[PDB]
Amino acid sequence: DRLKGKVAIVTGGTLGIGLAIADKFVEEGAKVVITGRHADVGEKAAKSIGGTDVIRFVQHDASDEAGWTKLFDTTEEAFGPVTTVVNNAGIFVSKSVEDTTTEEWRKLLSVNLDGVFFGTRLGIQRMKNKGLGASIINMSSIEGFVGDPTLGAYNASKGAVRIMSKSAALDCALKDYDVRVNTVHPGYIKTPLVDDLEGAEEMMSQRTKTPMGHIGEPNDIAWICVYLASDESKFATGAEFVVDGGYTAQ
Amino acid sequence: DRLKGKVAIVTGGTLGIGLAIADKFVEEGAKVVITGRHADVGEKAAKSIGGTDVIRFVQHDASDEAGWTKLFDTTEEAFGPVTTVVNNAGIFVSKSVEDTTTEEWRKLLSVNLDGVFFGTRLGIQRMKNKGLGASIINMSSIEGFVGDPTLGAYNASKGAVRIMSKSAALDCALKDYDVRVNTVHPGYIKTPLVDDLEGAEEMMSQRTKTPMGHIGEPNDIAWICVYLASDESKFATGAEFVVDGGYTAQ
Amino acid sequence: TDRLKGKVAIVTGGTLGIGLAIADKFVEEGAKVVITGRHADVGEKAAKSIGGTDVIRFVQHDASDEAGWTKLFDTTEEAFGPVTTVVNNAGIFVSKSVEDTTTEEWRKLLSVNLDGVFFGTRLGIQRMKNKGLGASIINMSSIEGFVGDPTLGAYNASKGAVRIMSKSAALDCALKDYDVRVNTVHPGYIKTPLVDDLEGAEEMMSQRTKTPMGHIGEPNDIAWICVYLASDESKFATGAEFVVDGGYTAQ
Amino acid sequence: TDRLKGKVAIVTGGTLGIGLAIADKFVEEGAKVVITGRHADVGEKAAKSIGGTDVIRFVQHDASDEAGWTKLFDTTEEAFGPVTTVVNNAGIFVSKSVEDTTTEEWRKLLSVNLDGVFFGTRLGIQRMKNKGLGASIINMSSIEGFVGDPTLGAYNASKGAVRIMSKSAALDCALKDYDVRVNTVHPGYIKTPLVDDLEGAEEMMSQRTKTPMGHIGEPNDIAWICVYLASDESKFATGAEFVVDGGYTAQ
Ligand SMILES: [Mg+2]
Ligand SMILES: [Mg+2]
Ligand SMILES: [Mg+2]
Ligand SMILES: [Mg+2]
Repeated sequence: DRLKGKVAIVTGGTLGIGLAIADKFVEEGAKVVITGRHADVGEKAAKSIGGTDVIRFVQHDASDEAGWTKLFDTTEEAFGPVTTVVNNAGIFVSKSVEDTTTEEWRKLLSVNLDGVFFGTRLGIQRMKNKGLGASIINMSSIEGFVGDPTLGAYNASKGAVRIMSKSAALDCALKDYDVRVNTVHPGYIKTPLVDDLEGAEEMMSQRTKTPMGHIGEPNDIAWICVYLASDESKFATGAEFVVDGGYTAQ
Repeated sequence: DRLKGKVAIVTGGTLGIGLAIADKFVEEGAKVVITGRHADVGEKAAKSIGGTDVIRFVQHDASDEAGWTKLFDTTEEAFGPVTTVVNNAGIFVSKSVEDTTTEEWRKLLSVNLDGVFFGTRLGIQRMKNKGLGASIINMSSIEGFVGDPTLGAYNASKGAVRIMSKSAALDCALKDYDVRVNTVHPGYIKTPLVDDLEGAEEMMSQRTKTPMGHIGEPNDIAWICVYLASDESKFATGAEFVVDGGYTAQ
Repeated sequence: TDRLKGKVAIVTGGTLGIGLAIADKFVEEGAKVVITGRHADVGEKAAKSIGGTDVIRFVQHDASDEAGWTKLFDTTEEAFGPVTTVVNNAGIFVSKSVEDTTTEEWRKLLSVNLDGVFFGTRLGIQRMKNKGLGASIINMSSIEGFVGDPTLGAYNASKGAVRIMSKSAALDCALKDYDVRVNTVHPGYIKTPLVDDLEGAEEMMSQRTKTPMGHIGEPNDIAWICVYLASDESKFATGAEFVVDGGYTAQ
Repeated sequence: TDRLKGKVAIVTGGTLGIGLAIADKFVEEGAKVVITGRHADVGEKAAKSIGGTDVIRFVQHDASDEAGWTKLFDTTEEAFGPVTTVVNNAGIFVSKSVEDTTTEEWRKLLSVNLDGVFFGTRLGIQRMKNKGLGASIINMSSIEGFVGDPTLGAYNASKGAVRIMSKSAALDCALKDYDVRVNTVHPGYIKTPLVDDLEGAEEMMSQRTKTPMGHIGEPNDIAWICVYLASDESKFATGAEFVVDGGYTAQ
């Protein structure tokens, strides 16, 4: 029981990485609310992990600012005060900066940046000063460290999350809020997105990309998140945790 | 004449750092168009540097997407094809993430992030494949490297610029566009903003902040920009240039 | 429930402070451990303080002793089976500016903090590759592997060397399918016996301009990220840097 | 118009490649320069190839020769006046994995690439502080000070050590108002005589998976960022890293 007593919100927790985070959190004794845009998918994902005594689904788009309040209230009414927020929801656009439409730019940033801001801001307000050993875990990427010529807007969003989380981490530390803020940086992981992009896994598995020569699995990200959520990581804040098969080491 | 033949757009070039960039560019033989929101201020700034044969003002807000096209066309009609873009325009908000209003968040990001995207995207389209030795210089900050508890949105914007510029730099390199993209990261510089924030220069000059014990001057940033604009830096792309009196070294 | 079932770890400088907590929690998680140290009385007592001889043993060794590393691996293998995990934690401190550093101080620090980490990494790769052990080499760097300190010149040099050299080793092992991962851990200020001996040290480290949390860490703070890195939980993490510093490097 | 008026620079390993171009452009910008190298015939010829004895001179010196550094400063001061600029560019290459690195190779590389940079930095601070010279110490790191290379273990270690040790020295000088700045330059792949001797080297380095621009740089590419760092133009830049690598580290 490494997350005994923890109560977590995992955005985009109905598929891939987010689903695995939710799975392993529940396994380690946390109570979890997962969010998603699709109710049928979301309800099924929750039940695949456990009963309503340990996990619940809430239909929510991370860019829905007002919905964030409903998300915290619903999670609190179900499991008690929230202790853990994982801002994992996000979308992918494959365009160069040159080729990015303004509509694409705005759409992606509204989820990947504004959504994380909404979750972090409200997270700090609701969890500070309550002695919860609170932890906000913001999902960046290797794309928050290095550029990719075909991921301009994605790059922008992940670099923004990377540094904005440090700001939040320092404010919470300096004010003795008992809230930690950290970023996780996955490399290429086998997810529904990757499976659906023809040729993606093949390009990602090249040694010039991922030195291990294969892409990761959603559990690879889940376990580092269990670490950051647990009181094991009580001295870790404002830091970057990279799980990428060596992508950024070369 | 280190910028002989260069033609530069400098956004927010009517005050502080941007004004100094424009000054030293003209000094080194470049033709310059500076932009600003205020016509009286802008016209006066241009004339303070030189005549219309070497520098001109164009009234423009960097978040005005359509205006970017007018900005390139006007600069080209005046001086010939643009070779250099310095995305320097930006605003400052002093709020923690916790305390940032959504209106403040959006306003700041629209200039500091969208504006830089607009300039970079159009810059690549207009300067690629023309053999101009083109250079796009995006103004980040030390705030693109480290957090500040009271600069949440600013942090987000500067981290976004930092990584998005790498994406643009790689795309241009891989496609042999003859366009380089780099970021400059000023520490604390004596600017109209700093002069106007009561107590700011004092806090900034603490040895725990800036190891040199004083803040910089706008020319400190101008000279690194002359370097990046010139063909001297033809092998430099996707890199970060920090001029900060030691702020990030500790 | 043991997170380190079947692992066999060598922890250098494991008789005190951070090294001791690493060994403690490693044994707690089902690993067998050999700790090293320069002083036998302290070391043997340290081993017994954690558990029985069936799970933890002491070996007297200076990390700069190249020949001794072979004995360390052989002795550990003979007691517990093939080594799966190496933690290069041993190191010394010198408080001098670059300007004020004697060459004797420079060489002595580097021989332990750099050469010793090299010896352990190199031999670790040779001895653990291709055995399917889920092998993990954990090199102790520091916040001083990221940022300078005006009064820690040689220390900075050693910690930055470890930071990047580990990436080289991580890449070679990955590219060769060696089943060895290499990562660095970067502690901030931790309450250790060294810190306890320096009067006022903890107070200075706890200033918000230094450590934003306003207090320094504890050895267990480093132990738990090392358990993560040692476990198969982290099978996709290699060549990366793990910082646990109370916010020191975030500002 | 000279950007380096009044400067007096020592450039180690300045008889070939990157070091030579640094010295060349330094003299072009009004500095007086002493270049060092291990071989006198090449070195004296290298000095004359740039300019007259009133602006550039050769001194035979191995950067790992600690005692020789004092002679280097004294000889340079006697010819041109107080030294204002030091470029620690000298270094050697070993192509071995960490696993395959002999300790002799490890020690030899580190003695030049690390110890030599230390000797120059330490003495540079002692000799140039408080003289109001606009002093600048420029330490040559590399892309290998940022990222690992599986076949460059010792090189990685040395270049990461230089990267962080320079920050320590930069901080101490800043905090003490020494009027000395310390910075690191990080070349990517550059067309140098070493590269020319390795058949196929340039071709491999020019692959887009390595250098995104699809070609490698030239020594002048490094010379011009060094001119910037040497000049009073960069009076607010210290403890920072300047990367000129054709995009190598951006991906
Ligand atoms: Mg125990
Ligand atoms: Mg700092
Ligand atoms: Mg010449
Ligand atoms: Mg890379």
